[PDB]
Amino acid sequence: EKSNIIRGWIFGTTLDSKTQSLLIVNNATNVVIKVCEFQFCNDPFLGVSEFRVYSSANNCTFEYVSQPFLKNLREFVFKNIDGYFKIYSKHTPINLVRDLPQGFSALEPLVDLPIGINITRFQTLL
Amino acid sequence: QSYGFQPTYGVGYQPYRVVVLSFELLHAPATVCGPKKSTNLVKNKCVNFN
Ligand SMILES: *[C@@H]1O[C@H](CO)[C@@H](O[C@@H]2O[C@H](CO)[C@@H](O)[C@H](O)[C@H]2NC(C)=O)[C@H](O)[C@H]1NC(C)=O
Ligand SMILES: *[C@@H]1O[C@H](CO)[C@@H](O)[C@H](O)[C@H]1NC(C)=O
Ligand SMILES: *[C@@H]1O[C@H](CO)[C@@H](O)[C@H](O)[C@H]1NC(C)=O
Repeated sequence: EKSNIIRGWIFGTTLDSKTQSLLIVNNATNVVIKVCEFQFCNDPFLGVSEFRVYSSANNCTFEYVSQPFLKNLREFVFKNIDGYFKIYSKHTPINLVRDLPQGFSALEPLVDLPIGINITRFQTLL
Repeated sequence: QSYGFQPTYGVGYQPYRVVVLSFELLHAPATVCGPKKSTNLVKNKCVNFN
């Protein structure tokens, strides 16, 4: 985390107006999970104003809102099982500063979304 | 061509709004359902729970 500058994802099979594409974004209020299809750009920087991740949403099925995802490790597991998308999570402080430390902490599930779109690739937004 | 609706037409020539509902029973992660029963609670008695 350090200075954050994170939060956002873009899943899906392709990235050009074909099939659908989750956008699990965070803005300190709502982790809105929109399965609406957009057209994307190279380096969309937003917040602080300028919102240009997207161009248009055409036809979509799902929507959602919840609470946000809260020298520390932010750690997730993204899994897809027969039309159910699951996102486990954990956020733990550490004292070591080099790499992933030696220890043990299980991940406690957060959500479960019935979508039904098969996914192949993803990339992270800032 | 335009319908012309007036208060005095009889029964067969009055507006009769229609709403058609179509359901899909295909194989997918179905999400829409109906309401559920919430019968009361008992304790210390041999019962069948669901
Ligand atoms: C964080 O982003 C979400 C997603 O845009 C915002 O949620 C919207 O909130 C407004 C305010 O009532 C609603 O009218 C919209 O329907 C919501 N959804 C969308 C997609 O716009 C949320 O307001 C943002 N948080 C802050 C603090 O601005
Ligand atoms: C969305 O998908 C449907 C599925 O066939 C398609 O007919 C429609 O043109 C698409 N776009 C919109 C805006 O509905
Ligand atoms: C997703 O599934 C459909 C139908 O099963 C298939 O046509 C499509 O190629 C799949 N997407 C992949 C494999 O990325």
